[PDB]
Amino acid sequence: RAQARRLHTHLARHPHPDPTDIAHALATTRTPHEHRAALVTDDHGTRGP
Amino acid sequence: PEGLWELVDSGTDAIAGFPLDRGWDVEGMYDPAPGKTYVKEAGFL
Amino acid sequence: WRRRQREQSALDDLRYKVTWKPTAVADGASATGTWLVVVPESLAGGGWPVVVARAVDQAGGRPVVLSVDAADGADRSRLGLRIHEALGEGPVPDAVVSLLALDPSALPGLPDVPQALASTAALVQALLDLGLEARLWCVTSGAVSVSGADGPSAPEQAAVWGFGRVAGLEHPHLWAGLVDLPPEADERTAARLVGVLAGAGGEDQVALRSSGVFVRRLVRAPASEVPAVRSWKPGGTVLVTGGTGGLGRQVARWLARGGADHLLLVSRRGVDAPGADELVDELTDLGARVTVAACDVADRDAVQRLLSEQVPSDAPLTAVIHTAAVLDDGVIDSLSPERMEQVLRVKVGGAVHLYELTRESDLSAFVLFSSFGSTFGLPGLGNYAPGNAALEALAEQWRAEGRPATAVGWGTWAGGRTHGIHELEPALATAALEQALERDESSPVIIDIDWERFAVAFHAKRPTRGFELVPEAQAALEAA
Ligand SMILES: Nc1ncnc2c1ncn2[C@@H]1O[C@H](COP(=O)(O)OP(=O)(O)O)[C@@H](O)[C@H]1OP(=O)(O)O
Repeated sequence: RAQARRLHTHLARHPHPDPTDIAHALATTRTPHEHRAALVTDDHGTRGP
Repeated sequence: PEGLWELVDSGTDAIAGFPLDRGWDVEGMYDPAPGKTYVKEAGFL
Repeated sequence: WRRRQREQSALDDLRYKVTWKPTAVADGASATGTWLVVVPESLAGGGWPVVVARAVDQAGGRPVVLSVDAADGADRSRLGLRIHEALGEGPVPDAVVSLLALDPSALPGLPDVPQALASTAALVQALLDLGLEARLWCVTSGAVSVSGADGPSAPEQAAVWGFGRVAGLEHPHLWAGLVDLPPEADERTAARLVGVLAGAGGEDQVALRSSGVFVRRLVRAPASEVPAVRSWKPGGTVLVTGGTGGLGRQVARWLARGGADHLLLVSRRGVDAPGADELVDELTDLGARVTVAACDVADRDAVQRLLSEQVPSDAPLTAVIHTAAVLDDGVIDSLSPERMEQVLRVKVGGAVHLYELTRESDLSAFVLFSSFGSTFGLPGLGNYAPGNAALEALAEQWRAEGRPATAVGWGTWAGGRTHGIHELEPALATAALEQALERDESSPVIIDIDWERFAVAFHAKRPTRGFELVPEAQAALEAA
């Protein structure tokens, strides 16, 4: 939950980041820990909520 | 590091009183000679 | 020898004070939904309101700027109409932010009540009336002094802090806490403010400054190791307000028992009080020149003429003990500005009038008798706390001006808090005040506590982290 909140705050202060780049960075450059979650949507209006 | 940058760029002075949870006798170890100190604030984590 | 050592041990076992522990700037969270900001219209768009509105704006919350007229803030029902119509046609607020305490002015019609305290009372009971579930936060500027670098704390916001502390212990859900702010408004400080406001809780009593963030806690301050200086000598005339009462009786007989030249007791009734003759007989038995007066200390003219006509010319005034006020108990629902006016007319008006009539005669000391309710807060003490809280801030204001003031906080003297705090014996309390007087302690807290029961009960009434630096408190908390 803290990770999700931190990512939301980080994305709030950014001028229109590329979602595929964020997906690549999250998938590759971060360790896969035990408790996992995923957001799969094709529109940039639901990821924030 | 971004915290460091926004701190230093804003000119903030990050010096405050001694910690109280570390067990120091902060009220007693202040004396502006034998085994005391004359400073009551510094940069602390 | 052994008696003195045992007495000193038992007396230092019941010494306390309040301090401001620095703490790390929390990461915080994001503001959710809509937050209802209420502001005085006297400020208009100046400093803090616009900046905190922006801060909640970029924090993810929805600001609701609610300007309030000075007269409108006093009435609870009118404030209820205003908040309902401002909040109308929209969702309920997640939290309420009160800048009402920022106004440095008195209440017209009730001149000895600050607009800050009346506005805060109106806001809390209006939110009770509306049934809203929004957590309430109240922000103050220059309400407390965390260190010597700070300036003197004002009395009005100190009264607000006392009122909030007592209110929180009986409305945990509505009342979240208070957040002091520095004098000037800055974007970084407001960002930290919205961060702490959005936090989970626990840090109810905090202050923000340029150096960092501090939280109010209680610590033991035993006087065994503190050296003494400027020993106590009640020379000359010594004024004691409310001498006929209980606390006045105890302090008067303590003064007489050793080095008393003249004791000027002041009360509304005086000789007519139930036991004035019996009291003055024993009081003059110790060689004390007693002239019990019959006058109210609230009105300026009465004290002005009493300091001129009733003072002996052979004994200038040295000490002024202020331990007189009306016990107007009242629950948060029944509080009204008139009850606060009549309480503050004596608790604050008498003290400030006595102080102001001085500055022509040197005083050895100027004692003020605050209650432990100001430090802690107890259920039902809605009207009792604010005057006690303002008394300290008056004290630091006087030391800033450079006079020998004291704001001694008292527990329950042995003469409705049977749970927790035990009854202080009179002699022990008098000795504690005696040893605190020469040590120049600006805010001692002489209270007896059994932490087996007090800490757990206080946590059950409301969880808090104020009693963490006291080892007995931590032992009691972690025991359960
Ligand atoms: N406005 C005022 N001016 C002067 N003395 C006052 C006062 N309001 C209250 N007191 C004193 O405050 C004293 C309080 O006694 P009390 O037992 O009611 O409270 P307490 O327990 O703190 O002493 C009373 O003796 C009262 O004097 P009267 O007995 O003459 O009323």
